[PDB]
Amino acid sequence: EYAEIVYKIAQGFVLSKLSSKHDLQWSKCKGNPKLEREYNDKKEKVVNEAFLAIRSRTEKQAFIDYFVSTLYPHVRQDEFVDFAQKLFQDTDEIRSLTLLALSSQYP
Amino acid sequence: TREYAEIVYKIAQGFVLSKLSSKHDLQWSKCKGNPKLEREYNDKKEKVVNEAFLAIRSRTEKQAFIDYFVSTLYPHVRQDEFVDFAQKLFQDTDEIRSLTLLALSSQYPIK
Amino acid sequence: EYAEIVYKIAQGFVLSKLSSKHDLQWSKCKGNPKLEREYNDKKEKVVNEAFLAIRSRTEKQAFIDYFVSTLYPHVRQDEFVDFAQKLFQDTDEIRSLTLLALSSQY
Amino acid sequence: YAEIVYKIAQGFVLSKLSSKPKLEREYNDKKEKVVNEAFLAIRSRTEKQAFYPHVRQDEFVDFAQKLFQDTDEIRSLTLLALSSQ
Amino acid sequence: NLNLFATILTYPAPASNYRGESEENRSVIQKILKDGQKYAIISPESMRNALREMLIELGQPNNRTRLHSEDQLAVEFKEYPNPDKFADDFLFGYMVAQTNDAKEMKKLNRPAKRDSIFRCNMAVAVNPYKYDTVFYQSPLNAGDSAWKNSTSSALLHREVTHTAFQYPFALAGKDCAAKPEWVKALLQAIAELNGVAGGHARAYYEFAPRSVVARLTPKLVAGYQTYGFDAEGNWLELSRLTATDSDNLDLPANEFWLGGELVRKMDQEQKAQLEAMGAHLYANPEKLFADLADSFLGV
Amino acid sequence: NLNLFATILTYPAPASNYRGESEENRSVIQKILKDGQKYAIISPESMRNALREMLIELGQPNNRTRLHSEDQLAVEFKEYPNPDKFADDFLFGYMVAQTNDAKEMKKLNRPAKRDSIFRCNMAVAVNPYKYDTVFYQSPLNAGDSAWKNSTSSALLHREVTHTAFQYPFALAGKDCAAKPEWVKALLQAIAELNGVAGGHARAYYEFAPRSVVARLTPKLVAGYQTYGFDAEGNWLELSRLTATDSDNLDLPANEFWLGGELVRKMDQEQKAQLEAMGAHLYANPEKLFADLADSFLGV
Amino acid sequence: NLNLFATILTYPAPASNYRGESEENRSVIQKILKDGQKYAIISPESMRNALREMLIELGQPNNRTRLHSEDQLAVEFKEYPNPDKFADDFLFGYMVAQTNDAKEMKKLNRPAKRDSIFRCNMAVAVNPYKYDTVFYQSPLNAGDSAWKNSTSSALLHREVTHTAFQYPFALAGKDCAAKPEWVKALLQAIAELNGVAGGHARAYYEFAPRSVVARLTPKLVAGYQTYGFDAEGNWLELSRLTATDSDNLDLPANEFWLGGELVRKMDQEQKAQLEAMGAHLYANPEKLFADLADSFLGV
DNA sequence: CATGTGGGAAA
RNA sequence: UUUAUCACCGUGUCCCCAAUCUGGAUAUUUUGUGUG
Repeated sequence: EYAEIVYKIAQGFVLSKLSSKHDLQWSKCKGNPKLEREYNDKKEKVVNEAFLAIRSRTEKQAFIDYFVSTLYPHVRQDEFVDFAQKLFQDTDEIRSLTLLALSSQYP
Repeated sequence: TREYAEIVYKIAQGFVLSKLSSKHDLQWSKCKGNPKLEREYNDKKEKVVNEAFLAIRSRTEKQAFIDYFVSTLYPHVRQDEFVDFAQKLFQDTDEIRSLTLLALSSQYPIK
Repeated sequence: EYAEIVYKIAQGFVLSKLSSKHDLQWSKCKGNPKLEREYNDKKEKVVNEAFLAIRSRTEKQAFIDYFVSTLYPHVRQDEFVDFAQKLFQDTDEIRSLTLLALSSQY
Repeated sequence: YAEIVYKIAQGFVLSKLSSKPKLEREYNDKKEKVVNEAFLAIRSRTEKQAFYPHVRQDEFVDFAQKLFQDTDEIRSLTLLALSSQ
Repeated sequence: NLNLFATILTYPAPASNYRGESEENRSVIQKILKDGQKYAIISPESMRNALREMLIELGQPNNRTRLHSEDQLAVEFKEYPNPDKFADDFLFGYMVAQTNDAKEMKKLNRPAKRDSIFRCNMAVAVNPYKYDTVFYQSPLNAGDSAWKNSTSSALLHREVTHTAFQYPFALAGKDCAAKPEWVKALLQAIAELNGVAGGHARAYYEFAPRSVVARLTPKLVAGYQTYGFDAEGNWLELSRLTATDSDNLDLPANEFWLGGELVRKMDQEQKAQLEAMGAHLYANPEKLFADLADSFLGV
Repeated sequence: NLNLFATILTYPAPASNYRGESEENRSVIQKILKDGQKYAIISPESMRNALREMLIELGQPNNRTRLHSEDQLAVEFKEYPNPDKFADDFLFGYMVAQTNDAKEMKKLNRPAKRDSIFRCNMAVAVNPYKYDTVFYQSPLNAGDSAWKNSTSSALLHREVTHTAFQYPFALAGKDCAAKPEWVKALLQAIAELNGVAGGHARAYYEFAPRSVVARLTPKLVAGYQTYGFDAEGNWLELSRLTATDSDNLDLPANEFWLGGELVRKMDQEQKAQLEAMGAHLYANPEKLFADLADSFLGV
Repeated sequence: NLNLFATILTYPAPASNYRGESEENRSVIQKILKDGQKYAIISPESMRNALREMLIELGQPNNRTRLHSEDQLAVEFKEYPNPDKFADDFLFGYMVAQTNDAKEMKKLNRPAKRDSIFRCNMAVAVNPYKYDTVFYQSPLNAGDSAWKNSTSSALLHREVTHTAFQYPFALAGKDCAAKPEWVKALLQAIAELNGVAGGHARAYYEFAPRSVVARLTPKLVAGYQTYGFDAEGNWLELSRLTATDSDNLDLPANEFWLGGELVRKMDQEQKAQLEAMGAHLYANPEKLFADLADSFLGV
């Protein structure tokens, strides 16, 4: 679904990194407010680190080299082909799309 | 979009308030009883909003306006309609530039 | 209802621009007749140059971008979005109201 | 021709997997995670390391294609293999 | 033999030559073309002013002179503009009338100046505009309070483009009594044009040498040309069919073209064959106006 | 002999002189051309300021001087601008006033003054911009106050290009006998100059003249040069056909040509034939460009 | 007498001074040059801090000192900055101003320090970079679980090159009132400096001795050199022209030729002919500096 | 004449 | 509801301007265990 794929992969990446750093399954946070505070702090730290990392480099080959390597998209078993074939304007636009998606997720 | 127009106004005012709160650790909640605090509060608001307005008005272009808007501005939190609003944005942007100019310029304190 | 707010916008623009440019207000103007004369003639000059500038460039983008000037006077708190949408769509009666409001101040 | 890269990557990964009931599922899940070590070694390459329908034609033609846009090939093995796991 | 059509283009260089106005602190430039792109132009009256200045440069009497005086833009107008003015008034310009005094200025001349022998048209950038700008300056104040200018230190902008543009011109050869003395000055001036800009303190730009394609025909003001070159500047593709059939196949004859700077292109084979028809020999455009002006004129 | 054109080159070096600004901690560099690549520019008014600073350095009396004062950029003017004063850099400027005294100090000179006898143009990096950047960390935090800067430390970015660049300039022989020594001092400053870059302590390089390839002519401020060289500097090929036969075949004359550093190239067989027409036996640019002053100027 | 241009001296050895950060656990080095290869660089500010430390170890009263404290990168600023400071601030530095208190620091000096007497430039590896790398690190884990570090034990990468690099710099004379006592120590520090790298526990690198071809004349900050050696350190690509010259005819006028570690190269006969006019009698760069520092100064 | 909000995916 | 008719003639948007002043990505680390 094009942009929805970018949104999903960004959200999955941030969740996967948060799970690798700290215990997953946020529903266990439950009532203890300090757990919410520390969870939000770690979330925003990871998100703004990625935000800076993608912001400082948005120029053609380096951008994609950092984007594909450090992010884990969905499978897109056969629908990915169209996503790959139009890669030039795809990158030219998904720089802004990825920046917007990353900026969307702050506490 | 009228819904997206409200989104633009809300995100502009939220960016202004949040940047003022973070940069100069100042809260409007302390307004009552400290009129001098009101002067430096309005001075800081003037500075930040004037800088933002001059920066946004400085140049008009597709790529420059789009990437400045997505980089230096932090949009609000919504679940799904961002895809629809963004995709509608990418065909035509001049009206969005005018709307964000209106929202940002409406933030000037009176007198 | 938007006609009144447009008129107030123009009046506030004129007064604020004059006060910012040449640090003059109404009371000290009431002070001595020479200051009425000076402030009045400068107000005529500024409103005349604004009217001359706005009388041309009659289309969507040109009128919108020339509206970007004047710093969007006294737009105030956006309690109403209908001005942002319907009036931007109409883009014709707004020019007439702005011209009439600017001409009304002389 | 991206689908060709996808197919060859998937087929070769399954070939290594076959080379050497929740038990069946976890076995496949853990083994595919193991094979990822080979890919991080391959994606450490910069220009020069590690070099189906037909054999005669590809060497006559695809050999030229490999050497002109090798910069493109870096996304193929990285993007496609990662998409699997 | 009695008409002369030509178009002149320029070398590429960064050119601002601001003309417009705006409070937005960006000195806008003029755009007229509508194909999804913007093209910069130069209005012809600036070129007319440059021509007048160059006629002033050489020995040429004139009645109109620009003075530097009070802030209103003014001209010292000197004598009555008579049609028998050696250089400026006869060649172009008009004699205006509001009251027309008494008995038609003692029954002298004619206040209806209809003919403007130099016919000029605007230029087209033939290169799409780019939204690039330059952050070239900040105004600064005075410290000793002597002749104090604007109070604050402002900031503004400016934009430039790397472009080369062409313009057409034409004139009809009718008179031969007074024109031959003054017309030669015009042709020399056209070869060299200097000015046609807002301020040459920055981005001084000159467009003197490049390929030219003058055409003189007794066709009573008729032109097969289009008044436009390519991005590279090889407009001559349309004449490829025209040159081949000079002798036969019911198409224009061998004396049907003139050359310019573009002849120095690398290829040579068809230049050898094109020599059999046209006068494609002048490598220097300045030399071209020395000869073909003689043929068009009486001598 | 009443006009002078010239273009000069510099040695390759890492780039500097950021102009634009951005919150992203990246000091951007101004760019203009879109031919599929990007180039860097240096605006001419900065070089004009450098020339004013150098004329300050050498012993020439002038009435404009920069002062370090309140954070608003300011420069005092003391005496009123006047044509008849030891000052020539202070001569160029024109500034209006609402009062403007009594007819510009009672008819003494005239306020709106010409640009200058000197005209210049922007520089072009003649090398495509590359996306390389340099990364540095600036700690600003003190443990004992002493009026510290912002509380939190930061990490910043710059960008730099290893290139060399050129720019043209010109002047006219309208008024030169009135300012012989002023033109001599100006030429001495042009022969070698300093600054023109924002970053002194970092990325230091100066615009040492690498080649000068133009002279004077009585052609009334017209040229032929495109104002651009190849990457290696041996541009003369595009003018080789223009210079080899300077004596005949209606070609530009020999007197118009010079040589800077490129003349010292290892091949010398053709130097013998070019010496038969043009005066280009100069290897050091400073001696040649000083010798040019005597020929161009009245003395 | 008032200007000093100098060159650089280094030895080949494995590299250090990483700046980049790759998530793939590699310490990438900085590359800026684009001629088909990569080159290693070191920012001049690193060398500026190294020079500050070298002045610190010698007796020099300063206001800036580095402290190891809370994880924010802090710098101890001591008392209020002084422009007549005995070590650094006069020599090179700045006095900050966020609001600049009241009445210009209670009527004390001038806040902004425009001059940075030490004027240097970025370094260049002058040896093409290779993608050679080595992973010599297998990080560890805690076994007794007392104040544990990161739980996992990962694998990373490092890259180094066999290279020697140079960094041009120059300075001029400003005011001999306090110049000698600080500048003489500064020249000693230049002749012998340490660090300018984070990694010294591994890849210990020093660039103290090598050839120097420094150059000083009162030519008003003019540089004819290119600021670059060849692969094997033979600057002779210019020594054929600007060194063999004997300031007598048709050659550059110079009298301050200097040598370094290159004077002892295999051939010796031409050293005799260069000794007829040059001063390249120094095998030690230290001895050369000890004399040329006194020569450049008043005594 | 002024500030507000969450959560998943595959041979 | 008929019949005929050039909106005509001229015109530099021009004159001055710097994105300026300072800034060590630094801190640690067995590719280790084997074999006709």
